Parts: sequence; C-alpha cells; structure tokens
Amino acid sequence: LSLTNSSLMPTLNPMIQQLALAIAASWQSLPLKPYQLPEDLGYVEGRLEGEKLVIENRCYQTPQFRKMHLELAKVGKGLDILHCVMFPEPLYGLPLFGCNIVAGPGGVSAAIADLSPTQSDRQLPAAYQKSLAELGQPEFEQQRELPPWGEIFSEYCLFIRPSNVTEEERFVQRVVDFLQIHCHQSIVAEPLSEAQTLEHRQGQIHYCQQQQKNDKTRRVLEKAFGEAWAERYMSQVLFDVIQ
Ligand SMILES: C=CC1=C(C)/C(=C/c2[nH]c(/C=C3N=C(/C=C4\NC(=O)C(C)=C4C=C)C(C)=C\3CCC(=O)O)c(CCC(=O)O)c2C)NC1=O
Repeated sequence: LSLTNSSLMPTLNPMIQQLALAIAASWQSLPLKPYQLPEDLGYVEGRLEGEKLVIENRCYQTPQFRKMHLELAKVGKGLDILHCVMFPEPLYGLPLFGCNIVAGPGGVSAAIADLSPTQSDRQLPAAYQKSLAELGQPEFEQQRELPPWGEIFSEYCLFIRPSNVTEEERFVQRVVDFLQIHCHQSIVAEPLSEAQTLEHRQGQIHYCQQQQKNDKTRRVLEKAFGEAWAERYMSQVLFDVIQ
C-alpha cells in the first residue's frame, strides 16, 4: 500500500501520483484485509497490434467496504490512468466512492470523482448530503457532461478537464475531503435491516451494470487484450456485480 513498490508510479502524471498517494493514505490505518481479485491478479500487461497496456492492482477489504480497489495503468507512453472504487458492504448502506483520472502528454484530460448513491431514491444518506454541501460549490473552468449511463453519479460528482495546477490541486483536495467524510461515516454506520441491505445491494449492482457501459474504458482494454478479455476484466475485475 505504500506504493514504494509500484513500477508505474514514478512515471505517472503528477496529479495521478498525488491522488494515488491520498487514497493509499486514507486506507493505510484501516482494519484492512487483502481482497483477492479473480486469478489473484496483480500486475498485468498486454499488447495486440498497437500500444501495450500495463496495469497494477491493489485490492483490500474491511467490514464496511466489500472491496477497495486501486488500479494504476499506462498505455504505451502517452496515456496514464488511475481507477479507484470503494465498494460498500450493503449491510452498512454506505455510498460508492469512485475516481477515474485519465492523462496524456498534454496533461489531464478527465478527472472524475464521486460518492455515488445506493438508496432506491437515488439520494446520498442525509449525513453525506449535509457534510458535502458544507464543502461549497467548487469552481472549475472546464466542466464535462456525463454520458447517459452517468445517471448513477450523485449531484456532487466532479467531471472536469483541469485547466491548470490550481485546479488539479483543488480537485485532489476535494477527493481528500470526500474520502475524509466517507471514512468518518463508515465508523458511525450501523448494520441495517434485511430489507435495507437488499435495497443497497440493488443500488451497487445497478452501479456496476451502468459503469460497464463505458465504451471509452472498454476500447482501451480491447485494443491491448481483445474483446473477450476486456469483457471479463470489466465484468469481473473492475465492476463486478454482486449476487
Ligand atoms: C483499466 C481501467 C480504466 C481505464 C482503461 C479507463 C479509460 C478511460 N475512462 C474514460 C472516461 C470516463 N470514465 C468515467 C468514470 C469513471 N470510470 C471509472 O472506472 C470510475 C470509478 C468512474 C467514476 C467514478 C467517465 C464518466 C468517463 C467519460 C465517458 C465518456 O466520455 O463517454 C476515458 C476517456 C477520457 C477522456 O475522455 O478524457 C478513458 C480512456 N478508465 C479506467 O478506470
């Protein structure tokens, strides 16, 4: 988890480096246990007719978080990617923390982060709404509109092309704030009823089914590994549907 053993870290975009470190720092003192990904995946690389894709995976769990997945990736020399989801244990009804940063030699092209709902009413729990509203509306110059499958994201979702260093840092600090709120709520969360647990499970299943519609992610995987490998990776590794 220190990321000192990461082969990719030294070479990734600096915003991706700071976010990876912030996430790792948020997790470091938790009652972590390993989470074995399919085939006990760690590092993986592939190439077909174009550029190589290299991926590093770290994954944990705690009693509140079913699966805590931090992934770093690079395609050839251009394209750097950070992907992170904290999948909640439905028993506790926490939202889904998620982040995706994509960067090229021209800087960060996409920075996305959210705490996504799992309630059937599509709202975050009241304590989250309150804490998030207190952060205030962050100003970013270059907002990006979510695709239709993006209905899963909350009203606090960030999706921008950072314009400059000030904005990169403002985005990273907002992610730190989201992680601080989320880790705090995890300690105050009580186990829920069977009907509420079920309702939260359904929201997490929906979230994964929608995230699988991301053709931008799927194309990157397909270009290095092929269609069948990409379908397995998106459905079993990135956005597994619980059951
Ligand atoms: C191997 C992993 C992995 C890869 C290969 C990947 C690729 C990837 N995701 C993208 C966008 C995107 N990614 C997301 C969102 C997310 N994606 C997530 O994995 C999570 C957790 C969220 C949100 C919290 C969204 C909303 C877009 C834009 C999709 C579109 O523009 O149609 C893009 C286009 C970036 C851009 O337009 O500037 C690429 C190349 N993302 C990854 O995670």
